[PDB]
Amino acid sequence: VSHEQFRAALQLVVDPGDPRSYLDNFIKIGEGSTGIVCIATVRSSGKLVAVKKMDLRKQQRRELLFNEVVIMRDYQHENVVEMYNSYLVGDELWVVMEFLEGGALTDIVTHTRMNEEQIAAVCLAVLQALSVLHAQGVIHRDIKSDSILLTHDGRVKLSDFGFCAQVSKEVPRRKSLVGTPYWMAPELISRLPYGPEVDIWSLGIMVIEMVDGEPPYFNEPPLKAMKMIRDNLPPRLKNLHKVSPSLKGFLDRLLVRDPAQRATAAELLKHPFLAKAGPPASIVPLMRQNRT
Repeated sequence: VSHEQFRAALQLVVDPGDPRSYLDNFIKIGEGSTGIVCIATVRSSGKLVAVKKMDLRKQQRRELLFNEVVIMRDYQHENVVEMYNSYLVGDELWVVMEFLEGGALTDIVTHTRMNEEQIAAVCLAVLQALSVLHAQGVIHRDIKSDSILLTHDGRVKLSDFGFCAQVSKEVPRRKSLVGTPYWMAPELISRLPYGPEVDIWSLGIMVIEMVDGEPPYFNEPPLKAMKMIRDNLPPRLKNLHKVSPSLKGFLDRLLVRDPAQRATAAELLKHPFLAKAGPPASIVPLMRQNRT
């Protein structure tokens, strides 16, 4: 209620036409938040682009599809996947965007071990994106290894803005239950109003992902993991013995239950731990095509 009505809304917002008129060879390479992602070949050049396809009928909250368009229009950044154009094809929204051929951090985190130079590099890049986005009222809301993307030469970009929302003077806090269970901030699961701090919490879980290979309570059912995140002290690393004190001190500024006491992305940009961050080249060996 109502599908055709909602197609009309997106039509006014999107670029006219159908990108199949310039793209060949759609190959599905995945599926995240809200739809599937394909590679396509630009017919004129042989260049590769990505196309996020999102079926209108398959969305829990169709209105959030507009967040895609809102970020395309207002928030360009080096560590944010650039989106180029959007179209309404049948009952799907297509967003032609930058192709991150290095894939998602999740493939790295599950298959190899990251050293701290590489963990810091990823953290630095994400925090660069975040502090700019946060400075402008934007909260990503689904930070985790799947939402972090890589170029072939190891550069790091935030993707997957389907769950994002804005804050400001008039609406300083959000109330929606959005994200992926295991990465969700305790205040967000608590249904208390929240702000950009939830993104910093989710980064903490991602640091855990980076050291342990998984987020905490990953074994548990989603709802049980959420309760445990809500009700207990911050979750610990399985491999605490393996981290430098520098890292532990950093991670302790992220996984703070009191959102007011939690570090902001701007504060964190100055934390000593990031001194260890290496060039995007340091991430390169981790990728599937390079590791053996």
